[PDB]
Amino acid sequence: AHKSEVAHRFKDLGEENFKALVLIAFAQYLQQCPFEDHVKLVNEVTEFAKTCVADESAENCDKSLHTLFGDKLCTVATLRETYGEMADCCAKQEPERNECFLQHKDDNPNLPRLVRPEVDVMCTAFHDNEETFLKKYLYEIARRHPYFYAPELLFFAKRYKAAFTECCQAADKAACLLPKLDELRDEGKASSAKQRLKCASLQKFGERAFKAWAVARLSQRFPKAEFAEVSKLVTDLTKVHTECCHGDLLECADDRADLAKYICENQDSISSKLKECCEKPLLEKSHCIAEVENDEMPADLPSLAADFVESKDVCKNYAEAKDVFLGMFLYEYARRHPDYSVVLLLRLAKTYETTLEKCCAAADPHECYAKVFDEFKPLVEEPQNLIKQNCELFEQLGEYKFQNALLVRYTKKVPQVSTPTLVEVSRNLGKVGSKCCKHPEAKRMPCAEDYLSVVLNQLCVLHEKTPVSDRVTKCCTESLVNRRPCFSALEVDETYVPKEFNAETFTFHADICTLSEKERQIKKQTALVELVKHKPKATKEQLKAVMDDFAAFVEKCCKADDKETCFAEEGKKLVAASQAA
Ligand SMILES: [Cl-]
Ligand SMILES: [Cl-]
Ligand SMILES: [Cl-]
Repeated sequence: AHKSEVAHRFKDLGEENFKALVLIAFAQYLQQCPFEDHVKLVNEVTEFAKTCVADESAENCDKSLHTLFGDKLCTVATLRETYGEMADCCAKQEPERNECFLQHKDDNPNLPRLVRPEVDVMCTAFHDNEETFLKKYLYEIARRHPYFYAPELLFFAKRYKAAFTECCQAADKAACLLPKLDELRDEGKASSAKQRLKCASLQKFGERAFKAWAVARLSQRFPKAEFAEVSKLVTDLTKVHTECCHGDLLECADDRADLAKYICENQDSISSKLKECCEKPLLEKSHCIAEVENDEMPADLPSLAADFVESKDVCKNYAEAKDVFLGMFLYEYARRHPDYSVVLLLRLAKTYETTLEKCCAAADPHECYAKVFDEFKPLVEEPQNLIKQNCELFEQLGEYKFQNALLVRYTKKVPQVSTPTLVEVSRNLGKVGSKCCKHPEAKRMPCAEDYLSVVLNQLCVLHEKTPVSDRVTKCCTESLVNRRPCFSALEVDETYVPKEFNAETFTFHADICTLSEKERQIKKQTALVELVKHKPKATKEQLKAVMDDFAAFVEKCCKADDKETCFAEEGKKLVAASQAA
């Protein structure tokens, strides 16, 4: 809060990140808008920002960033002919207009896959106009990921630039470049989903659900830190994410840079793992600190039982600083439990809270909450067995067939869900094994259950766009923290009237041969979903057999002289034969 907010953020961030961040904001709020229209909007805004830096009294410089940005966006968005319902946001004044633009962010926009050009062509284009090339990178990611954590997209952008800078001078450009880009492509996806969970927690469940999340995760990460210090960080981190999820991207990046700075100057009070992170340059520093490994737990920590169970002033302490007290409980339990998922720790906290709510009213409170910690046992236990058992299945199957097993499992749980959503969610669910099952049973739950949190939230938000399954709605609506157990407890749905057998749904074209491996698997996993919708009584054994028939038949037809008269003819052989069998 300054006399000219646009001047203050252009000074704090510098021209280059200001520019980049304004493009991301525009690309995120108006996803269907072409690249050159955005570029032009960003350049007017930038040229204007410059006049405020020079005279913060100049006309309009005291407007709010949403007033300035939203007006600029509306010069193109107000065209209902091409933007349809976005034009409604433009008929509104702030802060309603901002709210409208937030509501219209599209988790799955109707946007073509990226035909990646040739290495020499990308390299030439990078050398032709460096700035435009990198801007296009920012645009294509921001419009497809409208909740991508914006300061962190700057960090991706920097690594994307460095990949080209380095690899376009290699003797073997492709060998150098493609691995870097593939790696960037997949970390950006993981990052966006992870950020998507932060914005959903904030927007659907409120500042308090996010603060709980952050007290737990940060107490695990920095267990040496005092409660006042963890609270301080949680306050600052909640403001950063609130800003970013609210489209206040310049503020978010600016407050994030301050957080990193604060952390790096107070390592002594925070953690001993931070030394490397705190020597990195500005963008990398923040990324590094958000993923640093947990610190060692201080030695010889007393029991929680003394302060939270045995003490004869639990009700006193609870009934006087309710949220401070429970925040202390969760801090103390999370700092001692790096091996529990954040969601489990929050379920434990919630069970502790509701016991107090119940016992502090009771005749003898002290006697009523004496056993509260035993109530934690079955809650700890359910996520461990799940993880154990599904890892076994992963070790047995491999990533792809584990994706197939989860695909059948989730299709049977919630068969009304669109097929594209079921494939994308299940595939991602399968990636939990490769990510988490190589770890010892003690790093597995935080890794695996916190990842499932991220994937189920994707299903939640892709389904809320057009709801069709009451079970998904219920599990997504009922309580963030129990989301994973809720979906895991779904049995097969017996209301579900099987989908009528379709011909064209099970017929592969010849263009399928020229797709990537991943794209071709998706075609197969699409088909497996539609088979389960059509025959939901089919056995795990009957299904892993028609998957193999589709597999071998696509290989056969793709490796053939008449690829057209094969997929037509020797494909009909695959359909009515697996229809009967
Ligand atoms: Cl973060
Ligand atoms: Cl993927
Ligand atoms: Cl599950």
